[PDB]
Amino acid sequence: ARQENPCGPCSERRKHLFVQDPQTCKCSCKNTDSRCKARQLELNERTCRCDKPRR
Repeated sequence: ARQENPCGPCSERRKHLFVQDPQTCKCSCKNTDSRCKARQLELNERTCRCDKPRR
């Protein structure tokens, strides 16, 4: 009535961290690389979390 556009699940368990659009039904992590880099970290697109590459 207002839209009607079913979207397929993105993640599995830790899906709350993602954001889904009603037009493309795609997902994008909430946290950004900038935030992770703020403490020498790198946002991973698998779980949307910060990780330490080396330094």
